[PDB]
Amino acid sequence: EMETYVNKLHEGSTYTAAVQYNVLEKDDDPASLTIWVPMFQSSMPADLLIKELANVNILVKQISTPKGPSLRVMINSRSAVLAQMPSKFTICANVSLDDKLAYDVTTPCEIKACSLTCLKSKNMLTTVKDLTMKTLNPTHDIIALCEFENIVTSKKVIIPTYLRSISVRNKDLNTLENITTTEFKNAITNAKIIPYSGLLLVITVTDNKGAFKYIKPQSQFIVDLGAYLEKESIYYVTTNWKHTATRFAIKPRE
Repeated sequence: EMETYVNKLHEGSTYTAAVQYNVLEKDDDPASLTIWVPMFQSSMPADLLIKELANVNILVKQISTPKGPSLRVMINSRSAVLAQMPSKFTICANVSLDDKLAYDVTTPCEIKACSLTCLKSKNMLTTVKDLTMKTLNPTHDIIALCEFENIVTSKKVIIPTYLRSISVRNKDLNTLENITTTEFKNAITNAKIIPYSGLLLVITVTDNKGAFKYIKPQSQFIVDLGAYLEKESIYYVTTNWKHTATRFAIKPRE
């Protein structure tokens, strides 16, 4: 038994699979950690692929690298389609680990939950890094304010995540309508936050005007929240933090 989650944010038969496992070390006093698999494309219907993703075996090994502690992940599978999926990769230990793991010892883990999110094909995904350097002398930073309610404690949590920097004409500041266009505002209001990279904000870019200038129309603009979750348990977060709204701020730089 295992919890499974399928989020279809795209209708294509072909999609980018964004997969995240919550796992428990097979031991007494077990380490708890979350693994996200490098994105890969598939054309197997999501509701079938999740069945295959649920039947893998995971091992991890904590290592030291120039960037700090890292987790080497190995995924065993008898499912033909998972030839499509990376089987060996590394992720940052600080985001992955809740807590409890020895170094350089390959460690089997029990899968508690598997989440599969279907995104657009990779050529239709835009990252924050993609937009860095598009404006050389920005005047403002655009921040998404991701609001959650912890359903156990009823407390509200806001994670402010950086989207991009932009230069705004003086004339445009008086209403901001040419920057925070109708398309932009709706896209933020309707943004989704899914279980990947800890959490991943996904904004559908419906236009390339204003705050969306230089982005490919109809792309999904994907943004990491994992850097803000290093001191949390990701499994606790994806189980207990309910995404209640997404707001934005267009902050002057200085």
